[PDB]
Amino acid sequence: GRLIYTAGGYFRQSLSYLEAYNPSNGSWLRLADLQVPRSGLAGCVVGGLLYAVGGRNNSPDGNTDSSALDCYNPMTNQWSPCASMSVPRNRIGVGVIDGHIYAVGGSHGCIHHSSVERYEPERDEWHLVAPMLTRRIGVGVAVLNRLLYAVGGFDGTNRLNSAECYYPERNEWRMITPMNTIRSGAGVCVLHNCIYAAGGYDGQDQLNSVERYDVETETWTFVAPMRHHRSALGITVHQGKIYVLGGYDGHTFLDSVECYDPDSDTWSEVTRMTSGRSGVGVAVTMEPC
Ligand SMILES: Cc1cc2oc(C)nc2c(=O)o1
Repeated sequence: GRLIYTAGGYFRQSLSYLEAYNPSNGSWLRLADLQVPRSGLAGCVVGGLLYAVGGRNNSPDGNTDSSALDCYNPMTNQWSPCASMSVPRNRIGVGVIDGHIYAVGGSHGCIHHSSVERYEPERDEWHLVAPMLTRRIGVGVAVLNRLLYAVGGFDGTNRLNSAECYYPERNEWRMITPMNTIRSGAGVCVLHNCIYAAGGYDGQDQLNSVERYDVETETWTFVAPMRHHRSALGITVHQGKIYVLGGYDGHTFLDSVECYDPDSDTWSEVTRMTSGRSGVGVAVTMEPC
């Protein structure tokens, strides 16, 4: 569609914000709050509905990992509960294939999931599928050519440079070439024939580096670094450009939104979020009403 939606996030505590940015005019619009605050969630879109998946409510009243799937209809500006996942998944990644949502990895307390499940909107049902070969929280996920990729994250002990691919017709995961950089909480998306991994945390520092995996050549190549180091950034693609939203730079919860032009191999600032935050869910769909 036409707007970049950012849902939830973290600053001091987990947030309920839903706001939409319009690249055509620079404008932000505040929309209906999530029913439950959450950070470390993912967003995605199916049939012009926006979905918020997993996360955790870090609050003064306590900390609750989320198994929730919630449905936002832009035509009505209302959130509806959808069926919950088998398990809470904080710092989750999601991918959409053929109108179905895959929920990948994430944590529940000290449990670091390798498990994966798939939601079918027409049935309002989740079903488990084959688990990843590695436990991954803070995992990045993207879809290219109807294959699902899980990239980086943290396995409970080490931050990971590894990545793997799920072949739905085989219900099977296989390792791909590892990244050149260890990354937990990177932004992962697809542009053209490449899976991009932007930023994240290597166990030491927040990263500004960006690298991309060419599915044909099976190699990762660095492109230009972002203007800001960031972990727990939101990422999405809007009209052939990658947008990265917020995150944490080791000092500040960023309001910076940056945009990547792959033809010039340059990042630039495009706007600021209305407030700095990390761990947001991001997706693109039609403008409301
Ligand atoms: C994902 C992640 C973990 C983390 O732990 C610490 C101590 N800092 C960070 C960060 O920026 O990002």
